Amino acid sequence: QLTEEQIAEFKEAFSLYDKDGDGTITTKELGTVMRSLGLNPTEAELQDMINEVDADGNGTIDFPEFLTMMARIM
Ligand SMILES: [Ca+2]
Ligand SMILES: [Ca+2]
Repeated sequence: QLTEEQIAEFKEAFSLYDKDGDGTITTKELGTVMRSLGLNPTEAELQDMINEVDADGNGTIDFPEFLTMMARIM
């Protein structure tokens, strides 16, 4: 049962990571969110996190890939 409200909240969450609005999440953008949680990862640690959900091999996180991260934390 997929609603427009569901889609809107997912969009809101993606947008919190994708600050510059170009549709992909970079290590810089991931780092800003993790440091706000209280963590302090290195650049390489941030790339190992992307590598985990990077289903198309392009090095950064896109919308469907972000959706699988959300599915795992729920
Ligand atoms: Ca971006
Ligand atoms: Ca990707």
